[PDB]
Amino acid sequence: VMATGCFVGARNASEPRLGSSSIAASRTAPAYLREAQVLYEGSTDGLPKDTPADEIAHYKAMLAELQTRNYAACAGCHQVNGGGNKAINATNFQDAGWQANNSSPGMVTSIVNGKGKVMPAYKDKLTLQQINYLVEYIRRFEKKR
Amino acid sequence: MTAILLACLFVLGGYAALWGIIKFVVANTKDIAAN
Amino acid sequence: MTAILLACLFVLGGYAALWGIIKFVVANTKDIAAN
Amino acid sequence: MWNVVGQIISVLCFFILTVGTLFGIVYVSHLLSRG
Amino acid sequence: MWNVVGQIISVLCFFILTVGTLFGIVYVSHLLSRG
Amino acid sequence: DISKVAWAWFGVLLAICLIGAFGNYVPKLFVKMLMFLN
Amino acid sequence: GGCFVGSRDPNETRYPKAPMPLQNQTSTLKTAAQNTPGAREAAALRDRVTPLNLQQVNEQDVAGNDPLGSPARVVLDEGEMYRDPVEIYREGRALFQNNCVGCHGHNGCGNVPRSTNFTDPGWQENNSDGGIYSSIYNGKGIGNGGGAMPAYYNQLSPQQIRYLVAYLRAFKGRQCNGLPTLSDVERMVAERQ
Amino acid sequence: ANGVKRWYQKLELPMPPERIFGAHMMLIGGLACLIGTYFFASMTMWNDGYVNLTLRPRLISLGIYDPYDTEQIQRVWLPLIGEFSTSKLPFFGQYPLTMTDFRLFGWGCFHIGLGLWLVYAGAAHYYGARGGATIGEIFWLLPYVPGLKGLCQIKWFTPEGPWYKVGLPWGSFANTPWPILRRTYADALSPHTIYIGLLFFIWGFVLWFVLDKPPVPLQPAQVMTPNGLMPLEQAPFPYGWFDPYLNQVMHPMNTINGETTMCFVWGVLFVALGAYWWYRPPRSINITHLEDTKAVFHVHLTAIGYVSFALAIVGFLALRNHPSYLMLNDMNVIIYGKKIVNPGRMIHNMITFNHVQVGLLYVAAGVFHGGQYLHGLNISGAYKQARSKFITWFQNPDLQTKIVGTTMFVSFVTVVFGYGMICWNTGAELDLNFGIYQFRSFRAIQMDGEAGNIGYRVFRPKNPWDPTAGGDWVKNPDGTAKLVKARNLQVGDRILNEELGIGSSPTYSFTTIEEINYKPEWGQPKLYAVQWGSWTHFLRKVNPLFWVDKGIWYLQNQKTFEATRKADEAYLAAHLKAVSLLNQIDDAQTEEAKQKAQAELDKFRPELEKAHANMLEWNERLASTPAVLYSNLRDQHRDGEINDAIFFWLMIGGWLFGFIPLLRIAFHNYQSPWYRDFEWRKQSPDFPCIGPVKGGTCGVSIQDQLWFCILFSIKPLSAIAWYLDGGWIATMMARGNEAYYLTHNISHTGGVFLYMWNETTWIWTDNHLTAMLLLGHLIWFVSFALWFKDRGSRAEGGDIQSRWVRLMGKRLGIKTLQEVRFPVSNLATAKLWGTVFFYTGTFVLVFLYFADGFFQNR
Ligand code: 2GO
Ligand code: BCL
Ligand code: CLA
Ligand SMILES: CNCCOP(=O)(O)O[C@H](COC(=O)CCCCCCCCCCCC(C)C)OC(=O)CCCCCCCCCCCC(C)C
Ligand SMILES: CNCCOP(=O)(O)O[C@H](COC(=O)CCCCCCCCCCCC(C)C)OC(=O)CCCCCCCCCCCC(C)C
Ligand SMILES: CC(C)CCCCCCCCCCCC(=O)OC[C@@H](OC(=O)CCCCCCCCCCCC(C)C)OP(=O)(O)OCCN
Ligand code: HEC
Ligand code: HEC
Ligand code: SF4
Ligand SMILES: [Ca+2]
Repeated sequence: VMATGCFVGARNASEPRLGSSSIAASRTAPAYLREAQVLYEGSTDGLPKDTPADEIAHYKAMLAELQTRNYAACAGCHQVNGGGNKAINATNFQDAGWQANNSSPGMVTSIVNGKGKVMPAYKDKLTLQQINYLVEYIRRFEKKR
Repeated sequence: MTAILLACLFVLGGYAALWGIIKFVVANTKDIAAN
Repeated sequence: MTAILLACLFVLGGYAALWGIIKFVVANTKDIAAN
Repeated sequence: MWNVVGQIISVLCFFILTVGTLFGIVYVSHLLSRG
Repeated sequence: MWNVVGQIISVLCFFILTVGTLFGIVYVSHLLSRG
Repeated sequence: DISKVAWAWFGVLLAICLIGAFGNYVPKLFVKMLMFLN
Repeated sequence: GGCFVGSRDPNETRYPKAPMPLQNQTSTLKTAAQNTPGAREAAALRDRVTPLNLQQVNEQDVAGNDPLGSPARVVLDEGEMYRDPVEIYREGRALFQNNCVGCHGHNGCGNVPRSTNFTDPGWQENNSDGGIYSSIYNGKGIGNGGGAMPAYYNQLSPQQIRYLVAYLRAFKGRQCNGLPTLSDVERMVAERQ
Repeated sequence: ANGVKRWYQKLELPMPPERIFGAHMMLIGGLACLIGTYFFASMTMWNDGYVNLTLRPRLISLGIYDPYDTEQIQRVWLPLIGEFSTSKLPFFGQYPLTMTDFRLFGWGCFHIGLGLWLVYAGAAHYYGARGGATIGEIFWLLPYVPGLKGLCQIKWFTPEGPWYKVGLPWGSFANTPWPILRRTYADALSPHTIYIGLLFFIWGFVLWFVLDKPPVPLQPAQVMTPNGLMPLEQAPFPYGWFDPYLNQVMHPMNTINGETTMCFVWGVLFVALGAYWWYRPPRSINITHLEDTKAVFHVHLTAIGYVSFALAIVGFLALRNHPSYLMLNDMNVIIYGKKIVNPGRMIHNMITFNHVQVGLLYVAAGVFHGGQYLHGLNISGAYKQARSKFITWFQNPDLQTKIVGTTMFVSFVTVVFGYGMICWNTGAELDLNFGIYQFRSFRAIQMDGEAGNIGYRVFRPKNPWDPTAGGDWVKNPDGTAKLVKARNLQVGDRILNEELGIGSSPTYSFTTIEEINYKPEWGQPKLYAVQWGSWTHFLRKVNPLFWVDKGIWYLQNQKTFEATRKADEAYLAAHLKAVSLLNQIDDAQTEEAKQKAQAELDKFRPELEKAHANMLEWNERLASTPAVLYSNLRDQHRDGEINDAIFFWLMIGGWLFGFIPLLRIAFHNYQSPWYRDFEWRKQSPDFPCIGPVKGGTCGVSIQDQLWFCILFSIKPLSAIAWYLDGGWIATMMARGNEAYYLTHNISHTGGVFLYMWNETTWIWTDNHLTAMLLLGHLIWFVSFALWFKDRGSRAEGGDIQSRWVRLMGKRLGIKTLQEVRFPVSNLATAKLWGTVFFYTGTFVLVFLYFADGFFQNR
């Protein structure tokens, strides 16, 4: 005997919405990416018309709070679909060469710290668990070649 | 299944091959004491 | 010159220090054999 | 001033616990093997 | 396939040089202690 | 003490050593026998 | 091992460069050859081949200690940065060969797992010069001293990171045989840096 | 034989059966209580860690752990349950819980309940054999808990007690007068294999009717999914048979339903074999010494070792690409705060190497234990009159030296081959000059594309076959260096290393083109010019597993293979003809000729684009065909590599290197031929030596041969670890994306030594793993204190230390210190703890190479 289980602690997650485990949500890809898309887009508008009433209004409250801390949404630098803006030098997430030459762990700190001149730091805006969700959503923008 | 069978067969084949060598030596050096 | 003398003296004082320690132990345990 | 004192107390405790534990390993080694 | 016939010549010389040298230090270490 | 037979190995190791150095340093220096040049 | 090293390449002169300044480049105190037979050919030859900013730099001059060395405040003037290919090549290949080859390969195509690969066009197109400075200065990934891509803010100067930034853009679309040459740097600089 | 030796030898064989039986039953109950707690440790409020992660793929496959379930539960069974005294579940009440937490708590409780009761019933047999026991002897640490002494005299497990404290009323299995009970160990082999068959039947009924996985072919037509009710073949993996990450319907025996049908299959087989042995138990004279439990202990234990090795192999293959593990890669896995690359494969790797490591230990220890039986026989006289041929087949000492010496010869040859090839190719990759020979690296220059229009200065020999030819630089008529375009490179051409940017080979000057228009059999769809220096690419084919794999795959895929070959062919012809047209443009010499040429290329161009896109898409279709033995990360074929071929040879050589000490245990436990020339006779299984005579004799006992097995086996085991986790083992310094690996689509993490530094940069980014790294290193080098020939020095210095401390006690009046005597291990115990410290150091450190992530990118 030893690991009587293993005392690793409780998992950090995002905000709780009543009646729907947030800890669980943070490991279930379809839940975490729904919250990543909300953060990414700055609205609840592109969310599946199947979204529940409680969900759609919890997201809005999340956004409204973030709007008071001058949070700037990811889309529209990077667009709703990726592959940003050459003008602004905003990264194109659809590109496979950009995707292969980034690890997901590495990507994290570039969102936390910001990246050179224009891409802003998000360490005081978002939690490290909300950055993890966004790294996962950006992964799904990849196209071939 | 095919991969599992190939890998197991190769491990048992290494044992069988060693048995055959070690018995080609025994059979043809039976007139000589090792020492 | 200053750093050279300091280093050298610090090594020489490392040996001199030890001897003094050892001398204190020998004198103050005279008449206890260590068996 | 006060951080320093607090830190000296943790370091003392660590030395008391690690040297203390090491000697207990020796004592325990001693009781098993013999006396 | 002259690279594979050339490469192989090299690899074969590597094996004679090395294994010949290993069993050369084992034969010269026997003359220094027994012969 | 050295056997005849152990002197005739020490001869094969040297023939492989100057067949290697003869083809390594000759084209570098003489600019001939271009086959072995690097 | 010893003595039978080769002949030295005539193109690498030993003719001496001026000494590294004692004064800090960030000082507020007071700021930042002859005709002898072959001395002019040797000076002109040292001016292309022997690097001037290869040595670790004074401790007050490192980018984390420089008032204008943070990613937010550094000046990336494209005219000064892509001015001289001799210079980008002279400096960035010495710095790169020393510091960056270990993890990114002798070809600069990636050695350590997940490491960058500077020849990749998709990676080139999606990075700014200022972006490249940030990741050298900060490192990439979570960990003490940067992550798997280590941080350089103690270690390198802002001027040393800028030679690195310009050199790294010579990797674009090259094959996986060693490092960018003098004419890779030059074709990179002609096609607008 | 007076010190610590009598503590880890207090429970030796033979033993009575009630004592073996009850002790195993108690271990079973204890292991079920521990698994209980692991179920609690798997609930969804906890961080990821290495315990709950090794269980999760399997818990998903069983449907206990639902990957897509977020709904929080607030009442379930008994009325009103927000949270209670420790709350609504003990202490799990402050947390939000889903249905999968309740399933996990249910299964955890069952395990704990059935475990505790198995522990009790096991103690009823164990203590019951002895007539019974007292609460104070059972527990033993209750004498020194004053108060509780009146309830520490009560006797439990007694023969005639009231029902709730009985033990074994007839005292032992042999006295109890039930006729169904079998009287020997052969006889008992039959009811044991019937009992095991029944445990299979139990697991299949639980799978079918409690977990709701019916056996094939009785699978349901539809299943419930997070999107409603779906046909089985389209419902995704945890729910149905559609694999999402490979995007195909799964074979029916690749599903947990396949597993419940095998439950019933295996169960029927085991029950029938037990019924057969009930009428025909084993009987031959060859086997009746195995009724002594000391002898069967050797058989059983090294058998279980082989079973463990076989679990590793079977498990590795069967599950390397299974959707249980790939599903972990989408679960946002975070360990000690971090984000892991490919946690699926990491966890899979850890389970297989954990079985591999158990296999080695139990084989070795089983053989060791068998050596103890045989030494016993020799030392009491009865070895010479053993009757079973399994002993007597190996008694002749001359056969024993023939067996051993030829397995040393076979080890020698195959290790020399393996290691010698690794050395040759690290010489090649590093371009080392030995004076007697220059090693040369692989280098490749693309010859088609737009890269085939890049120019190079070329030194061209005239006639390599006349020694004394010489060469010249390719030039213009005007005298200046002609730039040869990569498309026109020919075999023999030398290009300056510094025109290619290469600074790593300062000892030679030129790259030689040795092969033009090369397309990798397996690799990138391009055409290349190559320097093969000393790099021996042919060595991949010196692997019997290369050939079985490629032949079977060719046979299954024959006609896409064939069309891909015809596409390559048509393309190479189009490239060649387009290169001649481009050349006529380059050398056209007068604008009339130059227009004619440019118009011909302009007319051939569409057709050259068609042939390229055709080749590209046949080569992509070929590279997505299903794997046989060598696999992708997406279960697609890959050719065998130099890496796979080296691993074949190293498995043979290194397992024989590691197992020759075990043959020495089996034959030479009493006398080796070196002992027998001297008349020596080993007097016990664990003595340290008898030397300084004859130059010295340390390490001849059976205990020591066991330790040398364990060390020697570290070498093939680390071959297995590097290979599982993606290192390149065929050289010492392979870089990740060197030209060879890139042109032949190989993914690796490092190359022997380079792997070590490459993985540790990933290890450094985790502070828990760097603490483990530090502790691991310290445990190991301390083994050297214990293993060097130095115990006398340590005894004589310890003695000076004791005298000194006693002098300080006497001087300072400190009574606890005037009789200190420091304990210094003798040679036998030093070798034991030295092997313990060496082993555990190394293998905590190996855990880290797995724990860091799986960085192979496929
Ligand atoms: C940047 C890398 C980093 C540093 C900090 C570091 C340094 C050092 C030092 C030092 C002073 O510099 C030391 C002294 C040291 C010591 C060790 N380290 Zn160590 N070490 C590092 C990292 C690690 C890590 C993560 C690990 C070790 C592992 C180990 C272990 C290794 C113990 C040992 O004896 O292991 C034998 C096995 C080896 C060397 C691996 C061989 C692998 C290879 C692929 C097998 C096949 C190929 C050969 C040619 C095979 C022969 C053929 C046949 C017989 C099979 C010990 C504690 C250890 C290990 O290798 O265990 C097998 C281990 O897992 N180390 N190590
Ligand atoms: C399957 C048969 C059993 C086994 C059943 C028995 C029985 C019954 C007896 C012994 C006995 C002995 N066995 Mg035994 N023993 C096994 C394996 C071993 C191995 C070994 C390296 O694996 C060794 C060294 C020994 C050695 C010994 C001696 C201690 C002892 C008498 C001398 C001798 O026989 O030389 C043995 C030398 C060898 C060279 C044999 C090694 C090859 C073995 C047989 C099989 C390995 C292959 C395995 C199936 C591969 C697994 C497949 C993969 C996992 C996929 N056994 C295996 C597990 N053994 C006798 C005894 O008295 O001890 C108490 C005895 O009666
Ligand atoms: C961690 C490594 C380590 C340490 C601390 C020691 C300690 C010692 N060795 Mg051993 N030894 C080692 C490794 C070590 N050795 C190795 C690798 C070898 C192989 C060559 C040997 C071989 C060996 C021989 C042959 C001999 C010794 C002797 C000695 C003793 C010298 C007498 C003395 O100088 O007092 C001074 C004491 C110190 C200088 C060390 C203080 C305690 C240290 C620093 C830290 C304790 C660390 C430990 C890892 C902590 C774990 C504690 C636990 C709570 C975590 C001393 C007790 C001699 C002796 O007299 O025998 C008794 C002796 O003869 N050593
Ligand atoms: C990350 N990429 C690595 C894995 O890529 P991928 O899955 O494509 O390819 C392989 C290849 O197949 C084998 O590699 C089968 C063994 C062949 C036996 C070759 C012949 C074996 C004969 C040896 C006999 C020794 C005796 C005589 C002592 O992946 C594997 O199967 C390796 C994982 C299995 C782990 C090793 C299992 C233990 C090794 C054998 C134990 C032997 C013991 C019973 C002693
Ligand atoms: C008659 N004399 C010779 C014959 O008899 P003989 O040699 O068997 O007697 C030994 C020898 O002496 C030692 O062997 C030295 C130990 C002290 C070094 C002391 C150095 C130890 C530190 C090593 C740590 C380094 C690691 C962490 C890398 O017999 C033993 O010690 C047997 C080993 C049993 C030890 C059990 C340890 C368990 C204790 C843990 C709990 C204790 C405390 C936590 C309360
Ligand atoms: C490689 C190796 C083998 C070779 C060793 C090199 C030897 C060099 C000798 C070192 C010479 C130092 C003198 C220079 C110096 O000290 O500078 C000025 C120094 O003036 C002096 O005192 C002059 C008196 C010097 C009379 C001493 C003779 C030394 C004897 C050597 C014995 C060696 C043994 C036997 C091991 O200034 P300050 O300290 O005042 O100010 C601080 C400087 N910031
Ligand atoms: C105002 C523009 C802007 C906004 C808002 C913005 N970004 Fe960026 N981002 C940029 C620009 C510009 C870059 C290019 C960075 C550089 O210089 O290399 C970039 C870069 C990146 C990269 C690539 C980083 C890397 O290491 O390679 C990621 C990932 C990224 N951004 C994510 C986000 C996310 C997630 C958000 C919102 C949470 C976000 N961005 C918000 C403009 C923006
Ligand atoms: C310890 C290994 C290591 C060393 C030393 C190292 N790197 Fe890296 N580098 C990496 C890894 C790993 C990545 C990938 C980071 C990620 O995505 O996870 C990387 C990425 C980068 C990137 C891309 C960053 C981005 O955001 O996209 C740049 C630029 C970089 N390295 C430059 C350099 C330069 C310049 C040096 C020397 C100064 C250097 N590297 C040294 C390992 C290293
Ligand atoms: S050094 Fe130790 S093992 Fe060797 S002969 Fe002496 S006592 Fe025996
Ligand atoms: Ca790894």
